[PDB]
Amino acid sequence: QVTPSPDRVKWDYRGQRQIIPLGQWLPKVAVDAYVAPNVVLAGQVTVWDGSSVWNGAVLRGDLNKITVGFCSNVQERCVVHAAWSSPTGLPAQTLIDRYVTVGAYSLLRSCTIEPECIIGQHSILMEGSLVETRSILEAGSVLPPGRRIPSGELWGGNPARFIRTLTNEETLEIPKLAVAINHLSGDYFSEFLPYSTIYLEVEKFKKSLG
Amino acid sequence: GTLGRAFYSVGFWIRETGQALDRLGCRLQGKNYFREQLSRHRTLMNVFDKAPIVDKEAFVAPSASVIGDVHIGRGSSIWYGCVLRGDVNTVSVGSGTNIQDNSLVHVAKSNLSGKVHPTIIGDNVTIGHSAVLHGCTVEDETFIGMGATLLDGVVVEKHGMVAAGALVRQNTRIPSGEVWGGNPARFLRKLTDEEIAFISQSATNYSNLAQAHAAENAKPLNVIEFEKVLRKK
Amino acid sequence: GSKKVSDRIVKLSAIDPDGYKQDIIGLSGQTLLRALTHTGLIDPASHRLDDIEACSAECEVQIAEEWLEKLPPRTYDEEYVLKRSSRSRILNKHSRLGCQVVLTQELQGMVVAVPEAKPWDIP
Amino acid sequence: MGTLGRAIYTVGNWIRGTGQALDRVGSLLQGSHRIEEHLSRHRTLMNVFDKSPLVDKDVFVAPSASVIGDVQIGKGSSIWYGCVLRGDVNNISVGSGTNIQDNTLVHVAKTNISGKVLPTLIGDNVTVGHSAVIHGCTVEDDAFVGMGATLLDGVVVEKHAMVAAGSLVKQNTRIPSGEVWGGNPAKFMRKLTDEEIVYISQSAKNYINLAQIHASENSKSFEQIEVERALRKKYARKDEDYDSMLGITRETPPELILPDNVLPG
Amino acid sequence: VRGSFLDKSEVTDRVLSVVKNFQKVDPSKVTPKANFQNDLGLDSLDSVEVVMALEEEFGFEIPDNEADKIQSIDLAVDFIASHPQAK
Amino acid sequence: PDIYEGSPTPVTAFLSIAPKISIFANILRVFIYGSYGATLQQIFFFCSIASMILGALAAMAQTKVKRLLAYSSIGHVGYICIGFSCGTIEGIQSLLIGIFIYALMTMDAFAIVLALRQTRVKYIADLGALAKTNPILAITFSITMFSYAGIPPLAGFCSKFYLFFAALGCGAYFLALVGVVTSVIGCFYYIRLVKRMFFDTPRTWILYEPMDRNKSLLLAMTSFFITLFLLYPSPLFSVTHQMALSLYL
Amino acid sequence: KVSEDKNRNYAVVAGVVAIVGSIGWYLKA
Ligand SMILES: C/C=C/C(=O)SCCNC(=O)CCNC(=O)[C@H](O)C(C)(C)COP(=O)(O)OP(=O)(O)OC[C@H]1O[C@@H](n2cnc3c(N)ncnc32)[C@H](O)[C@@H]1OP(=O)(O)O
Ligand SMILES: CCCCCCCCCCCC(=O)SCCNC(=O)CCNC(=O)[C@H](O)C(C)(C)COP(=O)(O)O
Ligand SMILES: [Fe+3]
Ligand SMILES: [Zn+2]
Repeated sequence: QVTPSPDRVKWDYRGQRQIIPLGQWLPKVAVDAYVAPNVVLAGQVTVWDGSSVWNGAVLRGDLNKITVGFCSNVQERCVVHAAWSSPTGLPAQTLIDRYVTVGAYSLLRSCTIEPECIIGQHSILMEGSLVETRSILEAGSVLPPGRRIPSGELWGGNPARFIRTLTNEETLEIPKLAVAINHLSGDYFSEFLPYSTIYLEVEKFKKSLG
Repeated sequence: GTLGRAFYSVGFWIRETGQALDRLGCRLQGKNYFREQLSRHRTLMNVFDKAPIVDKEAFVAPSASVIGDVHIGRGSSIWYGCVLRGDVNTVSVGSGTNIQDNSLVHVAKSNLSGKVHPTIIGDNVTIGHSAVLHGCTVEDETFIGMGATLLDGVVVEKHGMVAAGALVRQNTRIPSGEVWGGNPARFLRKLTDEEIAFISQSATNYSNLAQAHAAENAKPLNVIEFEKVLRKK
Repeated sequence: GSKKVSDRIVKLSAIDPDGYKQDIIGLSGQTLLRALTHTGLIDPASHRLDDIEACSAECEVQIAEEWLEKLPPRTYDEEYVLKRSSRSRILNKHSRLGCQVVLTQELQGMVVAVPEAKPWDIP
Repeated sequence: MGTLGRAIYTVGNWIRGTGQALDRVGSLLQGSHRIEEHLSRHRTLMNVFDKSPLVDKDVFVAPSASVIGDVQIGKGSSIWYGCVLRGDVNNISVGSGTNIQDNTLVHVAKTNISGKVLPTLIGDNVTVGHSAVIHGCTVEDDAFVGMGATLLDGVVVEKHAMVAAGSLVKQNTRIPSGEVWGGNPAKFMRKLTDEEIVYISQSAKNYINLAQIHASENSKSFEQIEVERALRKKYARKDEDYDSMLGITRETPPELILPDNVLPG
Repeated sequence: VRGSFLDKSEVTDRVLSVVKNFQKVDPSKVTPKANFQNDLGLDSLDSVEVVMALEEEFGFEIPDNEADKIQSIDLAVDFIASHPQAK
Repeated sequence: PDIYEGSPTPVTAFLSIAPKISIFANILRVFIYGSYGATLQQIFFFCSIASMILGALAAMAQTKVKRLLAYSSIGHVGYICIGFSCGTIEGIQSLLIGIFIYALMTMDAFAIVLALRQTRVKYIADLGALAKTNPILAITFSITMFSYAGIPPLAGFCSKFYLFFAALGCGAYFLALVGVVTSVIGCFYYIRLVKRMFFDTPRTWILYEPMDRNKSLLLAMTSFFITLFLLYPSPLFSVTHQMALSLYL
Repeated sequence: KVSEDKNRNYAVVAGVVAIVGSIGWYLKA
């Protein structure tokens, strides 16, 4: 049987809280990092200096730690989760290292991305998978659990397969992509003053009700 | 331009100062309501002078994100959870076009890989749930399958169909009346006339559905829910 | 996927200061210290870099001679660090700096002894 | 209180007026270009076509989720951040103890192209992964839909069956019991080991436990949020040496302690 | 110089003697890869008494988990040669 | 060095500055004012030389920030005591100027150290890639290290300038040679930190928490002093000349 | 209508007294 609650909140004037602490697990956001207003960060989540999380992304650290590294970006509508343990037996926190570009609409669960990698749009990285440094994945790639992308290589497909070895110039261009995305995020960071003015709307809504 | 940007910056200094003063005044009266964490999500967000231009007969779900220079035409619809980001370039959506739930329509974030292509969506177009459009042109009366990804440079010619879950590689052209699908996208078959009829009729049915959802969202916010949230213990 | 992290996994056994044997896991190409910090056998906060210039033998481990031939010989800097960090200022022949030991496939099953932690957090 | 109280209140009124006037002047200097942030108009539960969602008492619905129309969600289920359950042209039914994970879309169809159009049925103890898309299909009990997977209309995922993460399950495809399918298009991969069946059950139960802590946090009021923020700051670090000098033992307040069923051990 | 482990060559003979000296063990079936149960005609009770004798010999305790893994000579040897408390 | 390392870092910062001011006041009023003469100044001459040499070598051997700062302070007291050794008005004035500039520089350096102690800085190698993670902090710290090394026109040059002025004034060329060699050694182990923060590309980076307002304000002021003192040094020169004269009248 | 926290009100008075007193201190020196 489905017995409902008459006190269930159907419209919340506050909206969804961006920062969801869980016990003592408080998401930690650097002062020079950009997080979009409708991003949800929950639990053991650290967002480091110069990084950016864009609209619609969810980072839920309720089962393990989630880290976004220096000048790394987690783009639109990505979901980053983590598990208690990995099938590989290694620690199962999700580590996104520095100068990493995670293409929009990507799903990450207990994966390690070493510094200076590009993850293609609409990609899936499963539990215990490892992307080694200076590697690139094409859009739509699917990395099964415990799989590995060796360094200096371009992979792609469902499931992901080797395509070609990267040239030096291509690998020099990866941190430039991360830096350019951080430069873009600076423009969005500049649009928000430390406080909002919603509380005034709430105040007049309260007054117009007595 | 530069002068407008300087006035926008100096304006933010005056605003920062005024809001700080208001917080001081509330602190002297013993009020802490400004510390409340309320959502700063804006359905329509500007990046300096690049603002969205939305037609009055276009439904936009409140939880959708429309950022920068975005044009939505009459009778079009942006459903729940969608994101449209035209900042480095423009994003234009034709009339009678439905962008379904959790779709992402955006342009390249940086010009590192060359000039940033705009995203053009034609008329009476259907974009399926959770589809990714990235700097591509999608002509009139076309069908983008749900979960599909279109990369920059792609052109979907009129009456083209992209199958659900397809991955249309960069600079691929989808000819008229063809169904392409898979990763990478490849020609599957030709489009039948019944499916063309379904394309047009589905765009019409979603315009009527958008109207119904717009009336239920424009209904005034219920006070009882507000008082229940306020008086919780 | 033709390339698994199991290709780089190295199986290993570490004996903690209370004499209990544990089976630990590490990746080839990474230092023994990284594998040791995965389980908290050595506090990662005490040795965050894998550089000999950021080491006061907080990574020191003892290894039997059978596994000591499968390793490059200890460098002058390594022995200097070990000897000076000894309380008796004596170089132990079975001591190796865990930050300078790179795991390889030929070290499968290597057994390592982890001594008591030295103090490392300078006020 | 008193005369000094009233004088300070009045002066605070003047300062507030000045602050808001300065804010208006600053908005004018910006050219009025910035769109003002407003009160939230997103409705977690909404009616459409005189259809109201029927949601059990013990269901976590993330405030950012969208439950619209003719949706039934049973006991112990959970709808996570960014999920959209749009039951506007047909019915959506969710069983008991079923998790619909972040950013997932569940939709129905009024009339499919060919064949009998059916509502969306999701059975008991079902796990649906992040950013899955369920459209006019049936998922039976104790099934597993992987994250990023896509079920088209007429698909039937049977009991103790799995759809691999990222799959595209074509229309009218039937995933039989005991198998895992995957790829684009989705096809048979291998049989499901019993350990994986246990994994599926454990996933459902773990998400039941996770939903509790998330639901408890998301429903706190402003005052309780402030109380817990102060407490969290208070207990973030420690000086147990000075405490032992004072002869006291600071204890973590219970509102900052998570239940053991969600802890990694 | 210092050391933490007893040389393996020093360990094998020490385990070889204590099994030979142990009763019900004729010093002819005591090959260094011998199983106390199968090759030495020792019941489970005799096998428990052998790990005990090695514990005393090397002066260190052996946990139940590892007490059982010592079912053969070569196995007893390896464990002590890599155990640092053995002295 | 052992007490400076082992003590809590704010204690190390306090012990680095104030006791030296007070003990040098005592030394002036006791010795410069009493009258045994040559031996007393030879004591300080030989100890100054030993301090410069030993401080330079030992600092060159250090891998931890706090020990490096301790040995640098030992070397600098050697440089300051060269002024007491000469036993003239300009000697006392230069001692006072050296004390003031060393105190401000040390306050700068320990403000930075206390700022980095929130992420537990211990080794010089921990400062790798700080010019990427916090470029303005790496510049402020590089300015302090070049000032410690005495590179003009930073405030640290002032004290170095005197060392050679007295060495060629009191007629002491072995002191001059020691000063040249130990200055070069000091420059090396100071610019090693600038190399670590700017030129190195480590595999693992340490991200540091931003400092609080107190330390940022103090750092900004001391850094402006360090870069710009040689533009308007008149008040310190006048006041130290006043103090040197007021020792006797 | 009224600010209740008395200690806050006394602190406000002290801050105002300090500001007016500093201004007077400059004005009379
Ligand atoms: C309590 C908490 C509960 C949760 O929140 S978990 C829900 C979110 N997690 C997930 O959705 C991920 C669950 N696990 C899986 O989906 C997984 O993949 C899976 C369940 C198919 C199985 O993945 P496996 O690690 O077991 O891979 P296999 O070796 O068994 O399969 C062989 C084959 O399948 C292919 N491979 C396997 N997995 C997949 C897929 N999916 N797709 C495509 N291709 C694959 C691959 O090609 C492999 O080699 P090739 O034949 O050479 O191609
Ligand atoms: C310091 C002195 C104080 C302490 C001493 C106190 C007195 C000690 C005596 C008390 C203990 C008992 O008798 S308790 C009784 C012990 N005997 C039994 O368990 C009966 C069943 N027999 C068997 O299981 C086997 O014959 C057996 C040989 C045991 C092993 O099996 P194997 O055949 O497969 O080796
Ligand atoms: Fe080390
Ligand atoms: Zn639909």
